[PDB]
Amino acid sequence: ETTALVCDNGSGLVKAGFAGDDAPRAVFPSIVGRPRHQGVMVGMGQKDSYVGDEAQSKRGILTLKYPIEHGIITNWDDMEKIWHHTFYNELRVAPEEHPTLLTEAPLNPKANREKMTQIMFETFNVPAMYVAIQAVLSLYASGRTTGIVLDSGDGVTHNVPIYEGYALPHAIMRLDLAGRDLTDYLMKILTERGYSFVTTAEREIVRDIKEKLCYVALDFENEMATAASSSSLEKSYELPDGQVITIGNERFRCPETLFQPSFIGMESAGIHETTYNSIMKCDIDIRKDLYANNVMSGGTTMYPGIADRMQKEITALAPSTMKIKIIAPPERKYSVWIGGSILASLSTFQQMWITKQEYDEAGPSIVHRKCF
Amino acid sequence: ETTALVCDNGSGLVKAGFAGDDAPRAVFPSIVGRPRHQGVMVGMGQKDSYVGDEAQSKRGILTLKYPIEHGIITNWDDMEKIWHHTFYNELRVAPEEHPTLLTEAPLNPKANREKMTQIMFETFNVPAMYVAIQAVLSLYASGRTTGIVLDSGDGVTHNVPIYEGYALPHAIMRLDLAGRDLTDYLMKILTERGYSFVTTAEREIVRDIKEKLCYVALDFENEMATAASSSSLEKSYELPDGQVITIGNERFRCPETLFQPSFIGMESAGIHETTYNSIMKCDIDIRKDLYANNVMSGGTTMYPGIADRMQKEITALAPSTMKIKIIAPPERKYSVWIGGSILASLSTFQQMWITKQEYDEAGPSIVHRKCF
Amino acid sequence: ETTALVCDNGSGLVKAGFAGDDAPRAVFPSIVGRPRHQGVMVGMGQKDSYVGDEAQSKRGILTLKYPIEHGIITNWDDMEKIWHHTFYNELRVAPEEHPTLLTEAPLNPKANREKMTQIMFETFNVPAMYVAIQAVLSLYASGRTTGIVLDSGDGVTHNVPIYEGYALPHAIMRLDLAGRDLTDYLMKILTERGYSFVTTAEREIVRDIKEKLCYVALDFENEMATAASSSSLEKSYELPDGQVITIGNERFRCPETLFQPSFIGMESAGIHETTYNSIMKCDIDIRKDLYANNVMSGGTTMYPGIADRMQKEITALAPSTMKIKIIAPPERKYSVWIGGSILASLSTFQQMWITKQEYDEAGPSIVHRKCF
Amino acid sequence: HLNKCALFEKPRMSNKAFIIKHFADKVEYQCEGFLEKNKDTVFEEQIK
Amino acid sequence: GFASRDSDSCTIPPKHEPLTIFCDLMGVDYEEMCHWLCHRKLATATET
Repeated sequence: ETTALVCDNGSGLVKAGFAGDDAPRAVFPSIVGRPRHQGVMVGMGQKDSYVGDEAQSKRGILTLKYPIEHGIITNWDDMEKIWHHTFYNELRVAPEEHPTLLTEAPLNPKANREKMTQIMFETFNVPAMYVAIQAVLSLYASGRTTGIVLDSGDGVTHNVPIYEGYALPHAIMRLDLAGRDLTDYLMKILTERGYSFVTTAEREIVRDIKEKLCYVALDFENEMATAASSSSLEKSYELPDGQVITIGNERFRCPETLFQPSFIGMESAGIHETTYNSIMKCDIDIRKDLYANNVMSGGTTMYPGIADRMQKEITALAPSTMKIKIIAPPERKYSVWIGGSILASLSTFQQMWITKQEYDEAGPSIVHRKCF
Repeated sequence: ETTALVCDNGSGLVKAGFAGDDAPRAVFPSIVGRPRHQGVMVGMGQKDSYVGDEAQSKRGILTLKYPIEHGIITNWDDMEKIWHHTFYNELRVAPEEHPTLLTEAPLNPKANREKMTQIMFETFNVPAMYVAIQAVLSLYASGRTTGIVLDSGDGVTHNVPIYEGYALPHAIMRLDLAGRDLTDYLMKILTERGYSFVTTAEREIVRDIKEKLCYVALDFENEMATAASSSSLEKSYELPDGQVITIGNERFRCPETLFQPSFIGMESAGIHETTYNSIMKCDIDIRKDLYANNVMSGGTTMYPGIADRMQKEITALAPSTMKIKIIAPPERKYSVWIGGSILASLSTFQQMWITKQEYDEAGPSIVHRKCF
Repeated sequence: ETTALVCDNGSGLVKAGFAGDDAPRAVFPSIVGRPRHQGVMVGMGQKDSYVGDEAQSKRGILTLKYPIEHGIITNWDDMEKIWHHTFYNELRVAPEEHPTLLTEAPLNPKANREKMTQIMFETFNVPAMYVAIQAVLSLYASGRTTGIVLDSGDGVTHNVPIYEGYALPHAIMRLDLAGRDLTDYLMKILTERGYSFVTTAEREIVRDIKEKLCYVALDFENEMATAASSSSLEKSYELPDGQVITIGNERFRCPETLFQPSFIGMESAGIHETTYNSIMKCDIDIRKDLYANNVMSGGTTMYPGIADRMQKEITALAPSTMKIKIIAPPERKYSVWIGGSILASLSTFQQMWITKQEYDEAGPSIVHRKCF
Repeated sequence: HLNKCALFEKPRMSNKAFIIKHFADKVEYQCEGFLEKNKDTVFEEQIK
Repeated sequence: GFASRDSDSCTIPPKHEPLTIFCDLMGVDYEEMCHWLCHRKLATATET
């Protein structure tokens, strides 16, 4: 039988692989690199642009572009190079042979749906396609039919609550805190300790500090008093050049913006109040089941200590007689890919694909009609 | 002799002036502003927080709060500033000098009147008070004594059926969908055409776009086809930052949802079916006079073309052998205040007031005794 | 009265004088001289090391060190010699007697403030102390309360947005192009006509060639063609040694690296493009007044024709519905010091000082806690 | 001064005047045009 | 009576009679008063 490919346009990483398999085969930064200098060696086999792991490896000589910002593609020809690399080099399979599945942020701009569709049927020549709301796939992935999903990647954060396989469209909060804005804030705050980072190649170095040293406080102000009184909390990291840096009260101040978007000058409240206010838009028959089944989504929910901080801070707002449990599976960084991968492996799902014949008959505009 | 004040606290706007005026002295948005940004200049003569047109003018520094939602006052420390500004700054009148007439939407919480009464007598020291249901004043303004009145503002919309000054309390329908939820829904569609609005300081632009551009569909479902064919359906408008926006299929998809509330996941029907079902709860002797005297009221009814859609869709559900007339005069934003201006000026009305002595004897529950 | 000193550490120049003066008493280079040969005579009354006007005068015998680079103080014993020269030799006033105000580029390393503080309270024994952002002082001087301030010294360049005295910390841009790296570039272009400057002792001549001759093209490639075709633009300058140099298009290439930082191999955008990106990071309702109120500040803004280059090349990035204005006062080389001369004179400011008595209680950690 | 002092008071109906309990009586001053009356700066080159 | 050239600049109209009569009476050059009424001089010890 024909398996689909599943390819998480996401933000910051593209995560991709074959339907029903248990992890993506290809996990790489969604990034396109071009050289900024005048080239001095001659005859090298110099190349127009580098995609994915190459643009990371050569990064000191290149300027790195993301074609995605806020889950919106803003530079189409670079994204086309990412997909082009994905089929032909990275998954190493010809895209006409079997279907391909794509992922999308909810509530987003119209022109993205036409570009996502048209490029797959015409240019990459996929036989059949579908476009899906990311948070729905995170539940289909994770072995639940009822959950509330705080869906939060690089680029974007949003809520859609889902009850017994029904999503609740009226209930949306959308927020732009994400894995990139913790990183840019981490550059702009590490600057307190004298270190400096100004280029696309080294914003991506702070992005690796963020992954290793940072963690989320169960309560901010007592750990803030602790690391203001005792130096015992601080730990150290090796730059690429071999210099060692050391980080103290800072290593929880940048991830704690998830709980205070006032730190980066947003008006709206953090992930805890968007979880609670997203339940508050619901009718009174479901609220208890949504308070119970909290599922995190996107990689920006991965820090150690974040799950118990969510369990505290929703219990501080929710009626204390209700029950809060935080469902934080180890896969959650991949869950949007896993959900589309296993959903696409069901024999019953196979009727749902938009076939090349449907695009050839209707044009791309059926996507606005048939998707969310 | 001392005239009483007429003060339609409403929602979204405060409307105030003296009994016997023909238009209000004061018309401003019912808004309290706080600064969110860091105070950095020193000696600026900063002010902690703002009321009305100041908070509108300086909104880019601020987070904007409305203290009223659904005709309920939900923050009393915010709400007291709006009255304070209304009396002392904007009308330039001491509330201690003369009686006050105040407005409320029907069916709203029992505590709301107790808190208003307590605040007017204790804190503002008004000599006497009365509270009047907004729609009743719309009859006095439209020069009528038999009607069904749809007063449809920001915050709330309601139907009150009246025959020759006798009210029909079993037949009152209230719906909380209103001009503010067209503003928030206009954000939830504008996001399709790529323009962005997520913050309170720019929500007030969305509220101003609605006022200039929008119109009411005679039928949505042919206009839904129309917007695939026509660019004559689009219009353009200049933002404060100088960008030109251009808007198409929105201008019938959001502003029309007062006629189709199914869109946002609620059980209830629109203003047409609540108007007709409010007549179905009315007594059978009177129905020809009610269908003849529908009175439209409040700022959310100000659209060109509202009359013919209301006439159409009540005639489509009512027997066409009955006759439907919609009264939508050019004053219609202010009629709730105009009615309070004549009513409070009648010598026959002067008996009705709750005096401070009656409250100081009975406690705050006395409104439920002496009002409706 | 004990008036405060305003002492603009800047980088490369110190400007110092008493609050309420309209220009500084003292303007001298922040430069430390050590003799590079072995001193040959005996019994001469020799002196170890030289600061400021001495180090300009004797430079053929000397090593020149800047202790201040890119707004970071990098050698505290040298910086302490410059403050020692400033109080005791140049203003000739005892620092234990009067408060002092010091200036800093935004977003700086935290320990820069703390060593500045401890050195002021222990070693100089200053009775009271403060640090204030260089760009914020510029508005007091340019007579406005809403602006974006392009502040660019020898050390560093930055933009600070201010709207009615709330500074907008997420939108503050800082860049390491500045009057020193334009000067070091002026050496690597002077090399084209064969002239050579390789030593610390002659770098200050390139810095003075830069000041008199240079100017900005309104559009680069047509003036680049013009001065490659016609010698009518070329001018001549006498070195100290009596040698004549002559310069053509090269005298407009050194300021152009402010607008095109790829010429020195940087990724980041330089002065018009960062000014626009800083404005876009503020929310929309204030952006028009920022487009009205650009203020030039500091010595790196002195080039002939740069006012017209900003006004022209922002008009290319702003929407055509605008009015775009550059405020370029002739006094501007001193506007950061003039601004501090206003600030330290405001009565409302007098509560703000860190006194030694507060520092003796709290320790050097006080700076961030009470000050700006 | 409004709540911090016993002698300074605000006229109930305005934000453009203030009341000082002077020795002889309370006096209400209107704020309009004090700044223009308060400012003197003579440019020395004009004197010269 | 000054004419605003710009929000940050002004000029006396050409051959303005009140200034002409003032310069004649006080014995001053019309051009000096016309320049100094519309401009001011800043000066540090090294530059102006």
